[PDB]
Amino acid sequence: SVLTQPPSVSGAPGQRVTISCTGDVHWYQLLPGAAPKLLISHNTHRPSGVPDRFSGSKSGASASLAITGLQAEDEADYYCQSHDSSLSAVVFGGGTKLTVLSQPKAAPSVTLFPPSSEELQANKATLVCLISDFYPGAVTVAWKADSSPVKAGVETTTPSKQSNNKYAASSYLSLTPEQWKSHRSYSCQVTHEGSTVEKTVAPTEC
Amino acid sequence: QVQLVQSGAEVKKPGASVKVSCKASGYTFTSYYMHWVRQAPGQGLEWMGIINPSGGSTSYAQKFQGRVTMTRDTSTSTVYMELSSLRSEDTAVYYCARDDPGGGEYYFDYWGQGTLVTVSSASTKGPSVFPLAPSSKSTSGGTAALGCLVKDYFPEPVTVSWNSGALTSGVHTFPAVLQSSGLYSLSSVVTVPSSSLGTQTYICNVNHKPSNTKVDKKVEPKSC
Ligand SMILES: [Ca+2]
Repeated sequence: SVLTQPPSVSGAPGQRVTISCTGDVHWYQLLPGAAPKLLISHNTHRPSGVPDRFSGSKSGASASLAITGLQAEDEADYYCQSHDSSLSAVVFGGGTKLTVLSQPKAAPSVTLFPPSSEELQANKATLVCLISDFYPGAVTVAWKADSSPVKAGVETTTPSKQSNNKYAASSYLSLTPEQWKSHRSYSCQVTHEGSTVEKTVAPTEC
Repeated sequence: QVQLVQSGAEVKKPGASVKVSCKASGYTFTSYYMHWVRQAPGQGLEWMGIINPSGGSTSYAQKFQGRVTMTRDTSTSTVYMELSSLRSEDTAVYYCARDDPGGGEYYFDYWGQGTLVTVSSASTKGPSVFPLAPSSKSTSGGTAALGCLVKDYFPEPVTVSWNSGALTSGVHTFPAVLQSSGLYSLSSVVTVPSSSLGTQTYICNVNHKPSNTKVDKKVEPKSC
């Protein structure tokens, strides 16, 4: 009825990685700018055209997609899929993003922008947290009003590749002009590979 | 060749309906089942249902029961998917996907290119272009980050350049977010030398063609 796969798996070039799907299981590769493609069907069958570095297996309720001699080009979303005959329905796993670690760790630089004078004239305020020059391309963003977590008015982009091949991300906190003046300070907290980088901004004082 | 061509991107108000087409060529149309599968921007693949083009019988997924209608036209080799009473959670790329009837096991061999359906209360609206005043990126490295917030626009897309295309080094323009208001917002940032602030002028050129909005916004350094 439900297929469970981890949201994130990583490995270095030339190494072997596995992606587990726990519930016949079919595997699809999703590369950007292309249709989903079948890599493995019926647990173990590799269709003609699929490189031999991909293989599938199943023991009990646990299906596994393996990639040997991992390539940077294998970076993609991988989806497991079943036919639930009791409900006569197709069931998908949540997807696994495969990261291929092709350069060393680089910590993000975080820059927090206050709302502009122009936005405040329009009776609005947005805080912009710019996150740049990080690898790998995964961060968690948490916003703070003084010390307390902000649970609403937050929009965050999925990391995008910069022209230098490191990653960037952006986060936005929407608030009222009074809220910007009510609190002493607001904070953007960024978590990357266990490490936290925090920046704070306050209304300009002259 | 086997080819599946889907209809163009669509913009819809909540409560409305959408009809997406899937034109099949290069095989005997009635001999293969057609599925529909969606993917929301922040989610995985989601099965919607199946149609057998020979006879037109359908089986839909539980969550779309009473909301989705699948039809086919044999003479044009086209499969249709209609989704009614649309909500913001229906914002997704919709795929048609072919399935070989041999075996009984549902799995997909050939897909359409996908159709983006955006469900939003918003009508056409130009962005406000707010400056993101230069702030220290690295004081040792002597870099500053500055940008423009391209806020509250509909629909996609928007174009951003810097200094009319003269500045490309250290420019990063982010993908848009679709906010809870149903309006898009994006940012464009530039990493510049700190020493260029106050001598070199920085202007973001914002173009939103659907709303005839062209804005050239100078990003001035912070000063009391
Ligand atoms: Ca089949």
